[PDB]
Amino acid sequence: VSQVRQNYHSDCEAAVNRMLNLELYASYTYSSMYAFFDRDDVALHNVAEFFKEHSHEEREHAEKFMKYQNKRGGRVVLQDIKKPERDEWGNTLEAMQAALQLEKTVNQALLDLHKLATDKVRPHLCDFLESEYLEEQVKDIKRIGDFITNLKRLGLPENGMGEYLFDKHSVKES
Amino acid sequence: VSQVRQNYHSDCEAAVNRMLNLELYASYTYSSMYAFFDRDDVALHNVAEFFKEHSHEEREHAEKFMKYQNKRGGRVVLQDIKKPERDEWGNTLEAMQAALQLEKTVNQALLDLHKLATDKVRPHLCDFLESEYLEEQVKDIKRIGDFITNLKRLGLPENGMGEYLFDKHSVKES
Amino acid sequence: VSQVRQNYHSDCEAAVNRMLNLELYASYTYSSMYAFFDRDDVALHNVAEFFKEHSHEEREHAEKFMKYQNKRGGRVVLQDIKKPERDEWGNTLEAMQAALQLEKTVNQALLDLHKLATDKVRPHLCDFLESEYLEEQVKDIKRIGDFITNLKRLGLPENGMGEYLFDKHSVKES
Amino acid sequence: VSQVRQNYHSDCEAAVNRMLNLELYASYTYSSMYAFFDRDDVALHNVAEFFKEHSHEEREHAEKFMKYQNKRGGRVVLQDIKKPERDEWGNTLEAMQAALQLEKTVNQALLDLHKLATDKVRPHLCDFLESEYLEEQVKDIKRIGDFITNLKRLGLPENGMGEYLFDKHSVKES
Ligand SMILES: [Cl-]
Ligand SMILES: [Cl-]
Ligand SMILES: [Cl-]
Ligand SMILES: [Cl-]
Ligand SMILES: [Mg+2]
Ligand SMILES: [Mg+2]
Ligand SMILES: [Mg+2]
Ligand SMILES: [Mg+2]
Ligand SMILES: [Mg+2]
Ligand SMILES: [Mg+2]
Ligand SMILES: [Mg+2]
Ligand SMILES: [Mg+2]
Ligand SMILES: [Mg+2]
Ligand SMILES: [Mg+2]
Ligand SMILES: [Mg+2]
Ligand SMILES: [Mg+2]
Ligand SMILES: [Mg+2]
Ligand SMILES: [Mg+2]
Ligand SMILES: [Mg+2]
Ligand SMILES: [Mg+2]
Ligand SMILES: [Mg+2]
Ligand SMILES: [Mg+2]
Ligand SMILES: [Mg+2]
Ligand SMILES: [Mg+2]
Ligand SMILES: [Mg+2]
Ligand SMILES: [Mg+2]
Ligand SMILES: [Mg+2]
Ligand SMILES: [Mg+2]
Ligand SMILES: [Mg+2]
Repeated sequence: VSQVRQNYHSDCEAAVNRMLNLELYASYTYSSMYAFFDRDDVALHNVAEFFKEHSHEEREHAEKFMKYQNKRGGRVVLQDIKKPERDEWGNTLEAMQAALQLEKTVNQALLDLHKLATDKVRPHLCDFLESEYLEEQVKDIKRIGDFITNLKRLGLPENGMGEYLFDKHSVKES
Repeated sequence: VSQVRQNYHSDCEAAVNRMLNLELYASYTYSSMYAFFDRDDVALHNVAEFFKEHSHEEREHAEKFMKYQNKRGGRVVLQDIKKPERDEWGNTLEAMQAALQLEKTVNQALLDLHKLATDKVRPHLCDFLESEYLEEQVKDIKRIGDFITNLKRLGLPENGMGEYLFDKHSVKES
Repeated sequence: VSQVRQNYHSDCEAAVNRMLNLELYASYTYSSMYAFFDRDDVALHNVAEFFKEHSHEEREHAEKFMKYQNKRGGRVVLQDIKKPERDEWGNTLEAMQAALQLEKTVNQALLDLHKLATDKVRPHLCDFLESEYLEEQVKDIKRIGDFITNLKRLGLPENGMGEYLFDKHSVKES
Repeated sequence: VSQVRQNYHSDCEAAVNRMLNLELYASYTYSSMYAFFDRDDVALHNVAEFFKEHSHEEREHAEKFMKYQNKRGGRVVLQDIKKPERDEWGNTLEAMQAALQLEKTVNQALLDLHKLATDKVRPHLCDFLESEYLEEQVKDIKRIGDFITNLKRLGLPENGMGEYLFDKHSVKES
C-alpha cells in the first residue's frame, strides 16, 4: 500500500474514481450545450457562455478529485468519458431542465459518497465533500431552478421574445 | 418620573411604543416578501432585494423610536411582533398592493401620533415625526404607487414577461 | 415538491423554521437590553451598544436561515416574534447572565438541529450549522462568560464604580 | 414699522428678547462652572472644559436670536446679564444637577415661546425653534441626566476616586 495511505477505504478510493468520471461526464454535457447555443440557427451567446463556464468548473472539480485521490494514497483510475445524452438541446428551457437533472445526478452521487465516507468513518473525505462540492452544488441547483421558473414565466418554449430577453438579462453578458 | 422628562405626555409615551411595534411589524412583513420573491418557484431577485432593503429601513425606524423614547424620559415597552398577514404574496403586483396598504397604515398611525402630539402641545415630537418619518413616508407611498401603475401597464398578473421586465428595469439591480 | 429539493427532510425544513424564529426572538431580547442600557437612569452606553450589535448579528443569522430554507427548496413559515422575558434588565451583571442563558438556549437548539440533520443523514445542513452558527456561538458564549467573571470581580451588583469601569474597559467604546 | 416685518407679533418680538437674555444668562452660569472646576482646589479640567464649551454654545444661541430678531424686523433690546445663582458649585454632581435645572428652565422658556408662536399663528418662528433649539435641548438634557446617573453610581459626593474617574472617562479629554 502507499506509504501515505491512512484511514482510506478501498470503497472510498473506488467511489472517488467514479466521481472523477461523473464530473468529466458532466463537463462534456455542458460543452455540448455550449456548442448548441453557439450554432448560427440557435444563436443565444450568453446562454452558450453560461454553459461553457459550467463545463470548465466541472473539469476543475474532476481535477480536484484526482489531486485528492493522490493525497490520500489512492490511485486514479480513468474510464471513458461518455458522450452526452443528446446531440441537440431544443431550447434554453429544455437545456436548463437537462442541467437541473444533471446537477441533481451529480449531487446524488456526491451525497452517496458522503454516506459511504460516513459509514466507513472517513472524516477528512466527508469534510472535503462538504467544503468543495456540496455547497457549491446546492447553489448551482438553486440558480438553475430560478432560471427554469423565469423561462416558464417568459413563455418558453413558444415565446421567442421571452427567450431572447432571458439571454440578455438573466445570464452574464459575455 | 424620569429626571429628564419635560412636556412629555403619558399619552405620547404610549403612542411612541405603539409606533415602535408597528414599525417592527412592517419590517417583518417586508422580510416575508423578501423570502417569497427569493423562492425558486418565484425567483424575482431584484424585487426580493427591494423588500429586504424596506425591511431593514423599517427596523432602523423602530430603533429611532426606542432612542426617542429614552431621550424624552419615557420607557420602551415591547410587545410581540405579529407575523405577517400572508405566508405567500402571489406576485409582484399583489405584493406591491399589500406594501401600499402597509405604508398607508403606517402613515395613518404616524399622522394619528402627530395629531395627538399637536393636541397635547408637544412640539419636539411633532418636529421629530415631520423630519424623520412623514416625508420619507410620502416618498415611499409615491414610489409604490408608481410601481403599481407600471405593473398594471405591464399586464400583471397575467403577463409574465411584463413581470420579468419590471424586475430588471424598475427596481435596482442587486 | 420544489424542483430544487433533494435530500431535505420535512423534519429539517420545520426545524429550520423554528431556528429562524428563535434567532428573531434572540435579536429582539438583545434590542430590549440595548434600550434598557440607553435609559437616562441606567446610562451605560457601551454596554448598550454591545447588545445593539448582538441584536443586529442575530437578525442577520435569521436572514441566513431564510436564504438557506429557500436554497434547499423548503418554505419559510414565520411565526410571531415573542417579546422578551423582562421589560427591565437590572444591571450589567443580570443582563449578561440572561445573555449567557439565551446564547446557551440558541446553541442547544442549533445542536438539536445538528443531531436531527445527523440522524436524517443531511450533510449539507450539518456543514452549514458548523460553519455559520456553531463556532461563532462557542465564541459568544466564551465572551459572555468572561464578562460575567469580570463583573463579579468588579463587585457587581453592589459596586457601581466597578460597573462604570466595565463599560469603559471591557466593551468597545461606541 | 420695519419694512421687512410680516406676520410678527409684538408679543413674539418681546419673547425673542427674553430668550436672548436667558441664553446669555445660561452662558454666564456655565462660565462660572468652568472657572470653579479650573480652581487649584477643585482641579477637574475635563469637567471644566465641558462647561466652557456649553458656555460658548449658549452664547452662539444668543447670537442666533439677535440675528432672528433682525431678520423678522423686530428690535433687539438688551437687559443686564444676571450673575449666576452661586459663586461655587460644590462638586461635579451638584454642578451637573444645577446644569440639568438650567437646561430645563431654558427648555421651558423655549416651549413657552413655541406655544405663544403657535397661538399667535407664527409658523416661521415655530420652525426656527424646532430646528435650532428644541432638539439640541432634548439631547443636552439627556446627556446631563446620563451624567448624573453615572455620578451617583460612582458614589458622589463622597467618593473622590469616582469623581476623578468621571473626569477621565465621561467627558472629552481636553
Ligand atoms: Cl439528440
Ligand atoms: Cl397566505
Ligand atoms: Cl421585568
Ligand atoms: Cl455660592
Ligand atoms: Mg512503497
Ligand atoms: Mg453508451
Ligand atoms: Mg455510447
Ligand atoms: Mg460539482
Ligand atoms: Mg458552482
Ligand atoms: Mg454543479
Ligand atoms: Mg431619579
Ligand atoms: Mg394573531
Ligand atoms: Mg396570530
Ligand atoms: Mg416609517
Ligand atoms: Mg423610505
Ligand atoms: Mg415607509
Ligand atoms: Mg414546480
Ligand atoms: Mg407569551
Ligand atoms: Mg406573551
Ligand atoms: Mg460531519
Ligand atoms: Mg447564532
Ligand atoms: Mg458572534
Ligand atoms: Mg450568539
Ligand atoms: Mg422705513
Ligand atoms: Mg439680582
Ligand atoms: Mg443681583
Ligand atoms: Mg439652547
Ligand atoms: Mg447642545
Ligand atoms: Mg442646552
